[PDB]
Parts: sequence; structure tokens; C-alpha cells
Amino acid sequence: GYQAVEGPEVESEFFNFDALNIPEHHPARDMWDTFWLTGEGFRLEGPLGEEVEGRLLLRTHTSPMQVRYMVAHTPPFRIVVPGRVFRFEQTDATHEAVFHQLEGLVVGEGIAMAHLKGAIYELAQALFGPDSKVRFQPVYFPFVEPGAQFAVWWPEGGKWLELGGAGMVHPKVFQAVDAYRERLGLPPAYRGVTGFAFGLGVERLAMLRYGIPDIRYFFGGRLKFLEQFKGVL
Amino acid sequence: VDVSLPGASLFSGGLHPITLMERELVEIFRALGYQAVEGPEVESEFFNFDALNIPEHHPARDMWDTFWLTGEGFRLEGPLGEEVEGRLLLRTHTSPMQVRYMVAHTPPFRIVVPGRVFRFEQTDATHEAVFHQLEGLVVGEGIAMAHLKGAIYELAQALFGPDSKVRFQPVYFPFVEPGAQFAVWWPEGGKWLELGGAGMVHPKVFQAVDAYRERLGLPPAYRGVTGFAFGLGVERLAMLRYGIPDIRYFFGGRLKFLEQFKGVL
Amino acid sequence: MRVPFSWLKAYVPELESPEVLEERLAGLGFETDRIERVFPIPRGVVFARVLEAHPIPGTRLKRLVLDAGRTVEVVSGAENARKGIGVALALPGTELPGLGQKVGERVIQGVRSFGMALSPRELGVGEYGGGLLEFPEDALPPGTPLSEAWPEEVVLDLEVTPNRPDALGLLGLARDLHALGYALVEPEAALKAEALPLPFALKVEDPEGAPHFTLGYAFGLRVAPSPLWMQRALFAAGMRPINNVVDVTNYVMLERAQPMHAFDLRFVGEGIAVRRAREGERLKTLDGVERTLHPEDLVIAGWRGEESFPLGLAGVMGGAESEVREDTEAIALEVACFDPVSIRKTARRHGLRTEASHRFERGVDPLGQVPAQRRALSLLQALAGARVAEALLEAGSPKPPEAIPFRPEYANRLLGTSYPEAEQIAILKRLGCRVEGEGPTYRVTPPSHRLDLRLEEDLVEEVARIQGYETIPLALPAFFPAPDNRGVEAPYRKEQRLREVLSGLGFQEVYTYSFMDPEDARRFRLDPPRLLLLNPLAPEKAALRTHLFPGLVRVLKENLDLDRPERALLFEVGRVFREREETHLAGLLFGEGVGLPWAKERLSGYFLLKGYLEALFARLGLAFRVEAQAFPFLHPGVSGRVLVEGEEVGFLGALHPEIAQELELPPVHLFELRLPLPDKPLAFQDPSRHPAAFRDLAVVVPAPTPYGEVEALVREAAGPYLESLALFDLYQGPPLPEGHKSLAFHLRFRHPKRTLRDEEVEEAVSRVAEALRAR
Ligand SMILES: Nc1ncnc2c1ncn2[C@@H]1O[C@H](COP(=O)(O)OC[C@@H](N)Cc2ccccc2)[C@@H](O)[C@H]1O
Ligand SMILES: Nc1ncnc2c1ncn2[C@@H]1O[C@H](COP(=O)(O)OC[C@@H](N)Cc2ccccc2)[C@@H](O)[C@H]1O
Ligand SMILES: [Mg+2]
Repeated sequence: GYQAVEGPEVESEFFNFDALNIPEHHPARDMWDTFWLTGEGFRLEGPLGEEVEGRLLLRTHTSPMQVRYMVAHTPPFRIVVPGRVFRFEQTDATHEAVFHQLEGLVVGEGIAMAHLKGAIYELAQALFGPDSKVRFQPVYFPFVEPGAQFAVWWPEGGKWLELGGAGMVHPKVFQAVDAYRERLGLPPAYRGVTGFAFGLGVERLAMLRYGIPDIRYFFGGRLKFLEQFKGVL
Repeated sequence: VDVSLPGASLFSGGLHPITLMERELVEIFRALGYQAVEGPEVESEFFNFDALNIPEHHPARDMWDTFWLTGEGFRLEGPLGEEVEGRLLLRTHTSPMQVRYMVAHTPPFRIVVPGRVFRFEQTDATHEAVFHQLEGLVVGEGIAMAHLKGAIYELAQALFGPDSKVRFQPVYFPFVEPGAQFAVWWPEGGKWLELGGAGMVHPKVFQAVDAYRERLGLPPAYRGVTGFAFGLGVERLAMLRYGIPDIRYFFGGRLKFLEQFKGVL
Repeated sequence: MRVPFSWLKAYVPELESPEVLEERLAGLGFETDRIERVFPIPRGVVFARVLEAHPIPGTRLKRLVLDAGRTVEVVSGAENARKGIGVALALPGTELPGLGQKVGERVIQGVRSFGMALSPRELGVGEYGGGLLEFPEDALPPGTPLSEAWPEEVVLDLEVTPNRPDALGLLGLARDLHALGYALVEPEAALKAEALPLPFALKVEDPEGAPHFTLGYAFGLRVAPSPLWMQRALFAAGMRPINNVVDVTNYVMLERAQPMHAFDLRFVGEGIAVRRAREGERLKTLDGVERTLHPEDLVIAGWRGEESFPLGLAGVMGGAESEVREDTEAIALEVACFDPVSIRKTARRHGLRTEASHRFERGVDPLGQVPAQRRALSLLQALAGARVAEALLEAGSPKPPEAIPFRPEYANRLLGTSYPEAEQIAILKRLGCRVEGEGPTYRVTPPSHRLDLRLEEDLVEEVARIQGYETIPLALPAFFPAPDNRGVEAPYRKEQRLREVLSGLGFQEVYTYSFMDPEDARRFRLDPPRLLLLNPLAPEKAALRTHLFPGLVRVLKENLDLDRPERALLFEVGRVFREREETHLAGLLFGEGVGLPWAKERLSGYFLLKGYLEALFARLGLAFRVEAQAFPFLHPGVSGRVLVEGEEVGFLGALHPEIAQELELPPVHLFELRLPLPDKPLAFQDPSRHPAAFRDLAVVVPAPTPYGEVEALVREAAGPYLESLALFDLYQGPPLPEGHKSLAFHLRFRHPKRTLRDEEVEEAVSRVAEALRAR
């Protein structure tokens, strides 16, 4: 019951960092090596088609969409967000600068972690299994407390795969949402509701699934490679 | 060069409206966690009537005008790839699949079953002899009618609405008690549309299932679980949706008609 | 962060093994990146003490007379080598990690060296190698194999998240293992202090930079090598032993996440002043580097009379001059809490990242200072036999944490678990929280070393990890989504059906970087990119693509160079950046075309690309057409704008040859549109059964006239019963005006309710021919 929606690749420092409990001068802002932009006359649109301000950049993860969506809608809901993201690291065979992620967000009254756990489990089963299972370890993210990193059981290859991160949406994020909503004249909608979100690396997974070895292969427009997936379905 | 000229005549394909409507109905239920599976068009009197609480010589067997078959060397396969016996016929509705599935699987589950069915009535503009239906079945412990009601409601919303709503009236079917016929609120055209039937799976059907399962050596799986099923007319709906007037139009292989749905998606 | 098993085991005695440990930590929120065995010491290496050190005349070497059990001589070049220390003696025959050549008895320079004493690098316990290991002369009975006192150790490479700065101290982690139920052993800081007054003063001129600051006083110091277990522990943690005193500041910095520095009083003068640096102040830092300060840099200085001089860089590193050495007998102990941002700024401002800087940037316990002092001091009294004053110089009183409201029921509700209240509190209390109140909502005040604990949720994440994330059940939610979420998926789906149709029509999909080489704005005749990077990955990816096709074409080339495809048809959907972010779709065709492989003919080129295009819309149910338009990047004549149903979006045409050639490339055909495509909601329409009216017709119009207006007119005048209109032929034509052309037009007509009376046919036909060239 999740619905797929997309966000913009060029974001505002506000939606990418500020909205999510991410600080300017503290260690958090320092986990994502960002690509800053410049140029004038470029119009950035807000959740409601309004112009927003902030230093421009290339969305560092898909999370910002968590906010644009929550500002524009009313819970309860389930969404999933595919998207090309950008990071400044050096390109090796398991890491790139231009990759895609898939974000997931479920908000509603009564939402609990067991639901996030269930969600992820259904994902593993659906991908490998039912002889496959899920691994949740605590980890830290500014936008979710409890935070967690999760791995999936690949019965075939016989190893654990670290897939992404997730957690229970942070109070400060809900706060930010309503605050911006009222700024726009809308009534608060996220007081007293709960929610979980997660996000995972798509290339990291496509590679394991379709048996690709070099992550760099994706953006290398070589036909001999591309055609290899002609009949994938 | 003259660029406004026509390019190389390349064939542009299309899809049949029924396939289109099927696909839409399916995508819808898929979102509620239902899975699509198919059955055979040629069935055994056992799965079409007997399995479902339908009697031989009573008024029930008399609601469906059947097409009986003959011929030898034809092999009919059972839920488990076994040969089954019974007078052959053309499935009168998709319901039989309710049984083939339950025999072959373990609850809890959600399935939806599209399928071409056959009936002996005279073909008018709202009725045919060869049409399709979509069956739905959800079995599990705790299942109640409110779930069947919810299910159907989500369907209306998904089709028209959210300014649309659902109508459930009691009706009779041998395989479900409580039985019900249901209509949907079409805010646009402003009228109620009788879509299909549904109800809570009948005890005798669960019984039949386990009984046949043990006959095949499998343990009983439907003791103490509950469930609801429903089934609806696809043409009746495709017509209302894609704005078609004559149900006979579907099986009339006219291109001028078929192509009209080229870009439906 | 290195974690020496045995060291941590000192605070958590009942530890099962490095493996169970990696386990326990992973569950607490700490991932082990690596595990290692470390101090392999052959029976060959033994403890020895230097009795005499005689230099060899005419050389830069010394002959060392060692007590190894039996006396013996070795020859060393190492500078720290001298009478009065214990050393690591690798006897002849010993096999060392480094040298594949076995240690032997070599005659060095008139003296036969019985083996060799070792540097840390040589023994394998550390990276150093610029001098011998130095041990308390009396560490062990001369001769005893070193392994006896230096067992191998296991070191976990851990990952401490920014939210757990208290975790940079082994004792910090030990407090967690304790939460899991393990017994916790806090070092007892035994101290015999004296009443005397402190021989210096403290002035904190920039309290914003140094919120909490303390000074300790230790005198009567006997500085010497650190005892073995400490050298072992420090080496294990990746740090290098210097002397008992310095080693203690490092040990304690690693134990609690509290860096601290010992300053030799000889250089303090009247006292310590914590202040910003004066413009162009100089400081020769500990690393031997001479540096120039910036006025934002907080520094630890001293002053004599009216002299204020810098002693060290606040929170980051100490000065070379004031640093403790053998001849030191009294010092002042810096134990403070600096302002993270200043340290961060200052730290990255010069080329530095130190154990201390790191911890101060991440956060220090705002109240750990005084207990930290008692620890270090007690240690000092013990290893350096220091006399310690009972008083401290303190500056800035920081406020304690406040109570956090906590509802056990909420915790369960949020996780979807059912832990009994008691279990929960028990946990928080084990973590060092104070829990007041009777229920159901409690007053919970966290320990100060916990900076990550502020909200009730932070408190919940806790019960979770301690109870174990695996103990949270599995569930699935069910609810009717709020109404405004209803249609949401439409756009996304729309794009996908499209993406899908293309691959089915015959286009290979491609993914291109969103970057752009500003230079191509030239190479390809197009305006410049409105967005540029402030940190481009490369000057060739410094702009943001404004168009998609340049990239496709560019892909074309490199493919040709790698594998030589005869033909190629492909597409790509991506986000281009102009005034606003836009979703574009472009496709490129090249090659011989389609037709019989063996058989000669091909059918390709522009009209082939158009062919497909037309089919695609045919499939999408959209009425498309092209009209010649001038495009800077498109060869003219073969240039054209595209008109999806009733609209202008994108273009289509042949790649301008000038560019064709500026690139080692032959001819290419393109098109690039903007999505989403508009859509025409189908209006179904009954076709009539009455046979159509057929016609043969041709039009002669100037050679320049575009097919467009032609079809257009004929069409607009045909009348309301024109079922079909096609073009079966045309040619310039000898039999007609040098400047005109011919047009084969097949025509069809139909009337729904009845058949078309010829009266209306040859009649309407004229309706057309009339205004046809009447125009
Ligand atoms: N350089 C890179 N190249 C390719 N894949 C990368 C990558 N850096 C990270 N990834 C993948 O992308 C995923 C997300 O990046 P990461 O920075 O770990 O998480 C970032 C959040 N967007 C995930 C999250 C959402 C909601 C709640 C909690 C967490 C990772 O799990 C990883 O598999
Ligand atoms: N001759 C015909 N032509 C076209 N559509 C027809 C038709 N006869 C019936 N239908 C459509 O097909 C649907 C199913 O046929 P009907 O005989 O009414 O129900 C029969 C069951 N298969 C439905 C059901 C399933 C599970 C539980 C309860 C009821 C009807 O709702 C109707 O809309
Ligand atoms: Mg926490």
C-alpha cells in the first residue's frame, strides 16, 4: 500500500539539512560531503509551488522529500521515494558520487517500530526467502530516534547485506513540518501522529541482484553492458 | 528537406479494453496485498458446482445456464496436477478457482482471479455469453465482513471518489452466508452501479476443501479460519469506465473499435 | 576507535571474548570494522637493563653494557639509549617481524653486539622505530622473556557515532556493557593531598571559548618511563609512550573522553591565561612545527610581569617548550571543556586533527573535569610519586542536565512492545539516570556525560537497544489513507508507462550523469548552463546539464571507440536544469538503418526516426506533427520543432554536420522533449457500418511549400464526413511546373447514421478544390 512519488534533484539547504534535525556547524552536517551550487534566475519550487530560499545544492539523500510531502499532505499515508542523489566522495567499485536511493515513509497514529520491522521483513521475503530474514542494529541519524541500520539475509550467497537506514521519525522533524505549514497558512497535521521512515541504496542492491560487479558500470553508457538486461522482464 | 512529411509507416500496437480494465482492477487490488492467479476455462462439474454449496436438482443449479462438453482423451488437471473426474463444462463463473486455490495453499492469503467465463444466455447490449469476471478471496483467522466492506470501499475510492461510496444489500448465493450484492457510487454520472456479489465464505465450502485435501493426503487447513470472497463483471465495468455502449463490441474484432484504446495508458 | 580487549576488560571483568564483545557492541550501536591480534613476542626477546652506555670513539654509536641475567654487550645507534633504563633485548637467534634475517651476534665496530635492543617498530608493537623502547629499569628480573609481561592483545576497530561522544572513553563503553547486565569496575582514584596553596593563578579571558576550566598542581615529580602495562595499553590503543607523566594524560584521555595536558611550571611564570591569540602570535607546537596564530584561535598562555606568551593551542595541541620531560618536578594540569565550534574552526584552520581536537569537537562531559583531575592526579601520585595539592583552580560553573519526562507506556506504544515498567526503569537507572516520580509519567534526569539524551524519544531508543532491537516484534499496519493522498502515484506511473513503451518500441535505455562541461555549451551551439558547481568534481563537470542530447551524442562516440556498433537507437529520461528543474526526454538514432541485412537496401535516416516517433504517439493516443524550425545545434533544412497534440515541446532533426565533424562522428539524428506529455482523455466513438466514400486526388503546389499547410488545408475543407486522409505518393515531376510538386492523397468518407449520397461527395470534394488553390 505504498505510493511512489518523486522530488527535485536540486534542493534548498533547508529541506536537505535544516528540516531534518541536521545542524550547521556540528558533526552531523559533516557525514554528507555536499555539492553546492551557484547561478541566478533559477527558480526553486516549494511543496506548494511557492518560491523557497536557502543555499542551493544537489540533494544529498532523498530524505528531503519526506518533508515536502508531509507539508503538502495529511496523514495517515504510505509513500516510497525513488531518486537520483549526489555526494562528493571518490568513485570506487562499491561507492559512487551519483547514485540512487529509495526512501520510504509511513505516518499515522499508532505507528510503531514493529511496523518498520514488519515492513522491512516483507521486503526481504519479497527479494529472497522465505528462507531469508532481517537484521536491525541501532545506529544514529539526526532525523529519526530510535535510529537503525538494517541488513538482509541472502540465503543463496549466504551472507548478510547492509541495505540502508531507518528509524522512527524524529519529533523535531514533525515540528519543522507543522511550523512551515503554518508559515504557509495550513493547519498543523502532525501533532500526535507517529511514523517511521527508511532509505536504501539502489545500486548496492541492483548489483547484488542482477549480479553486477562494478558500481561504476551503471553510468558508463556502454551498450554491451546495457543490453545485457534486455529481457530482465 | 521537407520535414513535415510522413515518416516510415511503422506499426503502432494497442491493447484490448478488457485487458486494460483487467490490468487496472488488478493494479488496484495488488495495492491492498492481493495476488493475481488464473484458473482453467474448462472445468469439472465438481469445482464449478459441487465444491461450492450448489445442488444438482434444486433451484440453485438453475441460476446458471451451463455449457456442457463432450469428447475423449481430454485431460483435466486438478489443483495438484492430478486427474479429476466430473461431467466437463465451461466454467460458469470464476468461483471454482476459490477451491482449486484453497486446496493447493495455506491461509492466511489474499487473491484475486481474473477470468473468461461462459453462460448460455441470449446476447444483448448489456448481457453476453462470453464475458469476464474478477474473483476475490481473502482467507484468514479473524476475517470479518467489515473487511469485505472495507475492501470494496477501497475499490470504489480507487475507481471514482473519494466522493464515491459503497452499497451493500443482502442477496443469496449458495457459497457465502451472509450473501450480498453491491453497488458503487459514481459521483460523475450520478447513479448507483450494481457491480457484483460477495459474502462470507460458506462453511460447507471450507468443509469441501479440507475433505478433498485429505482425499489427496494433505492435512486440513481451513478449520477455524474465516473469509470473504466477491466477484464482479469486468465488461459491465469496462463499459462504464471507458464509455462503451454495446457489450457485444468487445468480441467484435473490429479494428476501428480496438484502436480507440491505443493510448489508454 | 581502537579498543584493546584486555584494557576494556579492566572495567568489565566478566567479558566473554573479543567475539562476544563485537556482538554486544553491535547491539549497543557500535559496529566493529576490524579485529586484530597484536603483541607476538618470541622467547628470543627478553627484558634487560642498561648498566653502562659507552660511546665508540670516532663513531656515532655506543656500546651498551646490559644486565640480561648474565652480563652482555650490544651496540646501539639510538639516541635515547643510555644507562639506567630497561630495554627490549632481542637475543641472537630471535626471529623478528621486521627482519626476515634472524637476529645474530655481529661484530659492529671493534665490539661484538650480542643481539640488539629494540625500537617499537622493530618489536612490532608500534610504528616508531626512531629509538629504543624505554622501560622502568626495574620492570622485571633481567633475562625474563618479555612475552611474560607483554602478552599479545586483541584490538577492535570500532565506530563511534557522533551522538555517543562519551563513547570515546573506554569507561564510556564499559558503562554500556554494564547496562546490559555486566559488572562495572570504576577505577578508584586514591589520593593523599596536602593543604598547601597553588604557586600560580588562572585567568580565563575568553569564557565563551572555555566554558569550564580547571588546573591541578603536582610537584616533587620523578619523571621516568611508564610501567609496562601502561606502555602496553597505550601502544595497543595506537598511542606512543613518552614518560610516566605524559603517558598518564593520554591514558586518562582514552579512559574517559577527557583530553588533558601537563604543563611544566618552569614556563608558566605567574599563571595561566586562557585567551584568544594576538594577531601574528608565534608558537612552536609539540610536533616540532613552528606556527602563526589567528586571533580567533583560543590559546593557553602564561604571563610573567607584563609578558603574555602562548604555551599551547587550546584543546588541540600543546607547545613544544612547556611539554614535560625528565628534568620536570612540578606542573599545572589542564582539564577543561572548550567550545566545540572554536576548536573545530581552529583545528581545521591549521592542518590538524588530534586525539584531543577530535573529542573536543564531538563534545566533552561538561562536568567530567573535576573527577577527571582526581583520576589523573591519583595516577600521578602512584607512577610519578607526585605530591598533590588538595585544591584546584576552577573557572565557570556549568549547569546540570534537566529532568526529561518519561512515560513507559509511550515507550512500548512507540516500539510496539510490552516491556514491564520495572524492566525499563531498571535499565535507565543502570545507565546512570535518576528516576523520580510515582508514575505513569516520570521525571528522568540523565547523567551529564550523556549529551545525546534530551527528549523522551532519546530515552525510548535506550530501552530499545538495551532490551535489544531483535526483541521488537513484527507487525503490519492497516488504515484508510487520508483522502489527499488518493491520486499521488499518477505522475510517477505516467512516466513509467512511457519509459516502458519506448523500450518496447525498440529503444535502448541509457543513464547519463546530470553534469555538464561548460565548454560544450560551445561545442554544441547552445546557451550556457544557469547552474554551476562551487566544488565541481572536474572542470568538465562544473555545470548542470541544460540539455540531454549532448550527453547521448557523447555516449554515441565513446561506444564507437570501444565496440563498433553498426547502428544504434536509444533514449534517456533525465532532469535538466534551466530556470527551473525539468524532466526531459531525448532519443538518438544512427547507423545504416533497418531492412534486410544481406539484402542491399536500408531504410533509415531522419524519416526513420520520425517513423518511430509517430508510432510512439500512435501508441500513446497523442496527435503529433513536426514543422521546420531553426535550431542552432541542428543542421537546417533537416531541423524541426515538435508538436505533441496541439502543442510545441522539444525538437527533432539531424545533428548539424559542423558539430558532426568537430567530433570524430558521422551523421546522427535527434529529438528532445519536455515531460510530462499532455494527455487527451479518450472520448470513445461508435464507428458506423455504412461503407465509406473512396477517392483519388492529387495537389500541385510549389516545391518549397511544406507538406504541413497542404495536408492542413485539404483536411480543413474536406468537410465533416472525412473519415481518412493519407498520402500515397508525390514526386517533383517532369510533366509539370518546374517549381511545383505532385501529391497522391487517398480519401475516405463516412456518415454514422446513413450512407453518403454521391450528391454530397463530389460536392464537398469541390468545397476543397475550390478554396484549395483558390488560395
Ligand atoms: N557513495 C555511495 N554510493 C552508492 N551507494 C551509497 C553511497 N553512500 C551510501 N549509499 C547507499 O545509500 C543508502 C543511504 O545512504 P546513507 O547515508 O547511509 O542513509 C541516508 C538516509 N537517506 C537513509 C535513512 C532514511 C530514513 C531514516 C534513516 C535513514 C545506504 O544504505 C547505502 O547502501
Ligand atoms: N451475461 C452476462 N454478461 C456480462 N456480465 C455478466 C453477465 N451475467 C453476469 N454478469 C456480471 O458478472 C458478475 C458475476 O455474475 P453473478 O452470477 O452475478 O455472480 C456470480 C459469482 N461469481 C459472484 C460472487 C463471488 C463470490 C461471492 C459472491 C458472489 C455480475 O455481478 C455481473 O455484473
Ligand atoms: Mg539516543
